[PDB]
Amino acid sequence: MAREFSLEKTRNIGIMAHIDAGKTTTTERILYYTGRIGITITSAATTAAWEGHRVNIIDTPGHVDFTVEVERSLRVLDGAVTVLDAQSGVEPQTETVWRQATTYGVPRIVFVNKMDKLGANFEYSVSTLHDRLQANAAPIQLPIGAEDEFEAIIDLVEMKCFKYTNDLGTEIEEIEIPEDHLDRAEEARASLIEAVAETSDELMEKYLGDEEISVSELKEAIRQATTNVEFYPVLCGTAFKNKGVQLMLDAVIDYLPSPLDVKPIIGHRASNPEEEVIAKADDSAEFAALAFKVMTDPYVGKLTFFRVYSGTMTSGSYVKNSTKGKRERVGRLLQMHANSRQEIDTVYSGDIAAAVGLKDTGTGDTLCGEKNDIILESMEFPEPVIHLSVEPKSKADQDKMTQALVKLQEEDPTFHAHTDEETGQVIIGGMGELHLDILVDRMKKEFNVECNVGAPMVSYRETFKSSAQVQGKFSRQSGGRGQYGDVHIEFTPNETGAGFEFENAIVGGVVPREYIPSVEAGLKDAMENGVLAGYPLIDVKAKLYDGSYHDVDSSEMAFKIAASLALKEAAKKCDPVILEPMMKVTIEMPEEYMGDIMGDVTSRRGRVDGMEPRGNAQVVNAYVPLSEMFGYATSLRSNTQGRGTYTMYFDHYAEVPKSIAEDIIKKNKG
Amino acid sequence: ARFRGSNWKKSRRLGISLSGTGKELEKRPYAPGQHGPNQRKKLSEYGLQLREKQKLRYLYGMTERQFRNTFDIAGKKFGVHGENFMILLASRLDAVVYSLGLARTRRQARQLVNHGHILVDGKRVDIPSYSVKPGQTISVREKSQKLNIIVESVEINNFVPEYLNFDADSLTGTFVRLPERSELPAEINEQLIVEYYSR
RNA sequence: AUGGAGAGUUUGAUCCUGGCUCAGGAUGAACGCUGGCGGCGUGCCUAAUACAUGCAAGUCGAGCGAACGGACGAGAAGCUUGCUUCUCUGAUGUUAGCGGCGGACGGGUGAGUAACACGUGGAUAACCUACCUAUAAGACUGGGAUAACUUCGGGAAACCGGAGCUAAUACCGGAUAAUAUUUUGAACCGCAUGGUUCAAAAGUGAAAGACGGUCUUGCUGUCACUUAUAGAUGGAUCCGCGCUGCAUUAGCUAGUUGGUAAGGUAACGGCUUACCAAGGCAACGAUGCAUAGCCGACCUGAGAGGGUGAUCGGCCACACUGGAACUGAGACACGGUCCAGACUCCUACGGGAGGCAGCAGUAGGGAAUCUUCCGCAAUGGGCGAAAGCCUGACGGAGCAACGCCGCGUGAGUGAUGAAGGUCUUCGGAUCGUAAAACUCUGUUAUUAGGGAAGAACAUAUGUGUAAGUAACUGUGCACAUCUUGACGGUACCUAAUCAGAAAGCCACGGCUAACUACGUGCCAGCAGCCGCGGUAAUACGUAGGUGGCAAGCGUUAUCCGGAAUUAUU
Ligand SMILES: CC(=O)O[C@H]1C[C@@]2(C)[C@@H](C[C@@H](O)[C@H]3[C@@]4(C)CC[C@@H](O)[C@@H](C)[C@@H]4CC[C@@]32C)/C1=C(\CCC=C1CCCC1)C(=O)O
Ligand SMILES: Nc1nc2c(ncn2[C@@H]2O[C@H](COP(=O)(O)OP(=O)(O)O)[C@@H](O)[C@H]2O)c(=O)[nH]1
Ligand SMILES: [Mg+2]
Ligand SMILES: [Mg+2]
Ligand SMILES: [Mg+2]
Repeated sequence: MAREFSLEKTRNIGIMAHIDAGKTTTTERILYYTGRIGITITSAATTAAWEGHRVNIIDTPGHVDFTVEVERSLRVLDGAVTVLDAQSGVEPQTETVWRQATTYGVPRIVFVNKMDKLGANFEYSVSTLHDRLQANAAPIQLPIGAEDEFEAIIDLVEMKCFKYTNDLGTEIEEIEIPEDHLDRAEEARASLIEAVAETSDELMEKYLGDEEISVSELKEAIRQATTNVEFYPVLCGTAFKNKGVQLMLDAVIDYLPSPLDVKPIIGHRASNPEEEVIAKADDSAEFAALAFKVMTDPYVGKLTFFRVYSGTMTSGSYVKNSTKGKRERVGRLLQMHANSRQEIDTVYSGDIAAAVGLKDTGTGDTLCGEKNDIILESMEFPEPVIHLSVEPKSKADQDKMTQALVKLQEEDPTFHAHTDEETGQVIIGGMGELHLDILVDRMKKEFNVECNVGAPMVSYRETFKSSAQVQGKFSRQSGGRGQYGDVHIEFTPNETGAGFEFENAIVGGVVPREYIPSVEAGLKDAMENGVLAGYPLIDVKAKLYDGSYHDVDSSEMAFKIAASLALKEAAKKCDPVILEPMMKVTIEMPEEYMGDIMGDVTSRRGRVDGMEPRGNAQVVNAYVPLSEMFGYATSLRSNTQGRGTYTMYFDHYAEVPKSIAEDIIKKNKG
Repeated sequence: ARFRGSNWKKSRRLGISLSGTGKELEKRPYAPGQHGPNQRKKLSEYGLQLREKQKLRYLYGMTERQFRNTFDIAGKKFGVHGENFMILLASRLDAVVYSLGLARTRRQARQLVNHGHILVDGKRVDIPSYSVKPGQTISVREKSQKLNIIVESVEINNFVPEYLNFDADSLTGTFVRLPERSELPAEINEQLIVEYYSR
């Protein structure tokens, strides 16, 4: 009938932070407080009510291995609460999530958790916000007490102190600020006002006039700056001991935006990709929503969690999957609460819900009205950083393995699986060692496909280092009509990357013009098979300069065999060598780790091509063997405290060292 | 009508003036298409049977499925299969209207009946496929009694077959009896069509 | 007479033999490309796989007691004569409970079954049958309980246990009463057993009240009740014949075949059990193995035949797997009970609950098959005297070109053969009356009005008339009057506006309807079969043109045909 909460009262927020910062604890406390006048997290997004406002909460993982979840949640979320450990402030994964939120233009409020922990330092945490992140963040509260002494929070906007008498989170005393901390509170309020004025010109003039800022005016200025993503309010508390959670929820209501306050969304028509459609938060508009999560619930079946941007949609109706270009029957609509799931007949713009019954709808898909044909902007996820050759222990489960891989790829955009033609192995790519390990265990148990993983095999190549004239003669004339072929070919090392080059220096028709293409084909076929270790021969110039032919016996196959024999003799005489792929690796990291990165590069048998500043970090360019690049992400993260990132692409082939080439030859022989 | 293609090209293909005027065959009596002119190939027997069937079908402006169904029911009627098929084709409301002369063209009569300007026994009939029977009357809708197209067509005193008795003053025709082969067009060899549908 | 077409391919060429392939019809179809509408149908063929969630079987107060509510309307004045209690009377009603009936129907599925399972034709002198209808005789006289309810106790719950009290159309004793049962006399009759009817004795078997009328110290109307007899309905058994592959399945059988006796069942019978004998089946295919629900029908064929067993109807079988009984007229019982087993869920660990092959839906499998809809208004069913309540049967909406059928995507004049694409002997040819322009129409679409039938009714109310009564109510019937529609303001009709929204698919070497150009060059590719592609390809890819169809067109799979290629014809 009528939506229980308006667009102005709806709040979509995500909790994000470094590992173990307290995301889950904060989410649990939020749900507990919202659900009072057995909290679980299996639901992708939880719906609650706070002070007449609907709040959708998505709790995110911290590990860089699971950055896909953060990406896909920030895509559909409106605001974020960034939790910081009080003792350490901003950490590497704090930086990563902050950068993702900045890329998606999501307003954020910082929450300094773990104030009760030994070493807690609110000032240090704020300073880390300023330095590590380069963020215009200012406190809107001050903690009275640190560690076990932490007992009160001074709201600076209204200069009011709250005292917590117990860890139960109840019986909070609203009192006036103590005199000893009054001066510090006033200084903090002045700093906050200056920080907001740096973004607001009118407030800047009002403050320069020395007039007293109204509470409402200051709150409006903070809301404007936050929603513009120019200011970051910083709060403090301890979710474990129930201090500051109510204030954090109040700040969420006051400063984080609504589906109206957020910037609009742009999409493309299916038939008119160039056409641009703006999907504003309007119930009366056509229905367009983005499916951001897909899971399976053992009781209701497949759940498709989607966020509605524009329009409305009622359960028991038909929608269009524009991305797939098909029709979907929305049979049931569910919303997950702290303790139970509730069936809801309608979903309006700016709501996160779950559809039951959708088939062939994946994350990032658009669900639009049947008549409409809009397609919202999808999500771009990082490319794999680690690759492993996987293989089932029992070949009888290979089909199960393929199906499991497909399902896992559908469930997780960042996990990829592909077959390598040259080596034939199935390679799994992921965001990190932890990601791939979790996926392997999941395949072993959930799908009952036991698999073993290893370093992927590297496809090598061969080449001729020395030139030589050679002759191939194949003469089987034992009886009747026989088989004759003769060639004299000069093999020369071609310039690397130039490929195979066949030259026809035949004079006088010694080799009939009919058979020359056969000679070239024989050379190509014989070079495909390796002459030293079975790997393809490349970058060679073969000049057919002389030969013989018997008119009755000579034939295409005979000439191809002669060319192959010539190639064999040339391999004997030209000292072939083994080449290996060399990757152009670009490593970006803070300058303080440049020495470690370059040392690791040279230890990987690569060479440092150069260095150059970029933004506030450094970039190192190097060439490393693909074989030696195995497991590079883990080493890079250990060297850079998780702050380093890299890319690698094929660059060229280079000669393998003596010992490595001998080992490869021995392995291929036996 | 359902077929909206070049009736002149169809007439040129089939070697018959589907309209009956002959305008199509007057200038270029050869087949359409790039190879139309200088065409001298000879048709096989199957080709001849197909051409005869297509001649009749495009003459009466029917689709293949309905044409086949009409052929089946005509075969189920007592008598000569080809003659019965031809008389049944004539007994269609389109054919009866065209013969009465309420329109100059068969397609025009089809559009008239489709848009409902005709009434049989004083009742509307929108389906050109309607099969008229002896003892019935075809009239015109009062709101359309003074249509320019119908009045202009009635002005031209076209021949009215013996099996129809028409009064232009009232725009009222009567289907007196079933047609005969002589009354029906002689440019069609119904035996070829019978053999075509035999195989 | 109502009915029957062939073609390619073995060769240097030939005739014959012979297989292979194609042209046809069909589908619960799927896929590819495409896609306007309406009507009527059809839509898990796979996993008889497992199932969340909602619903799919109740009804009767005119059988029964008890409880909720307590109208109309009893008493004091708090001086608030409009609000007050219990000391009353207490109506229309409602319900937890006992009791009756229903739940064995309706609906789902095809696992099992090679069998009197099914079809067809018979037989039962070997049978059972609630509710329904008709006739005859009755419905008398007594009794003890127990649900409900109250109280205590035990359990998480399910539910139990103890004590106290209370009804009946619940139960029980007794009287009277049989064609029922025994015995002795008969008469007639049939098909062995026997069947029919007439006598005389012995033993024994029932029941109830409810709501009304009247002249109310006694008769009577409707429903309900018991017994006997018939009818009707439903069920059961037996038998002839028909009904599938394999012999690289030839022997099978010991309660087996028969008899005597007993038990058992509605009923005959080795149905079962004791004793006597050694029988019984089988090349006319026993036994075994494999497969299968059967049929009306459906597809195909000129026919003879061949193939199939969706939808709809009949019959059979089954209800997580296996066994068993109780209740009941009827079950060895889909949404009942008990046990065992496998599997879900709750538990306080002692114990409990459950079974979508009902309607939606979920997961899974799959090439693939629908929405967790509206309504009992029509038909039908259960209870009731009836009003009425229940009914995922059913009646209707939603989804799907899945099929068939119907109508569209314009109609007329239009040479001036416009422009442009393609080819070209550079003359021109073709797309082409096609286009443009003019004229018209509104199927259809849009907007606004009018708006069916499906509705019979039942019940209620007046009037009569038939049986019976002393009379009356009532009963049946006849004629009358108000009231009942989810679909749905849907179909359809009327008026106005615009050719404006509405054409794609395959093929063009022969079979086989339809040929040119360019690109490629035994590559890329095509192909149903013969084959096509190595530089001037009607066979590949594109283009123009053409052919066949058209909201469909092709591909694939399967069956019959062509195949006289299992030949009875
Ligand atoms: C916020 C939240 O609850 O994150 C959860 C959800 C989470 C992100 C999970 C990590 C991982 O299993 C994830 C992947 C990518 C795994 C591969 C695929 O199975 C996909 C479908 C899958 C999707 C999400 C998932 C299930 C979480 C998580 C980390 C758990 C902790 C640790 C693991 C080892 C170190 C300690 C967390 O609690 O932070
Ligand atoms: N001392 C302290 N520990 C806390 C606080 N909040 C959370 N923790 C603990 O820190 C850990 C973080 O756990 P969790 O909430 O799962 O964090 P996440 O990894 O960010 O999701 C847990 O051991 C919490 O008990 C806090 O305010 N103080
Ligand atoms: Mg967590
Ligand atoms: Mg079976
Ligand atoms: Mg039952």
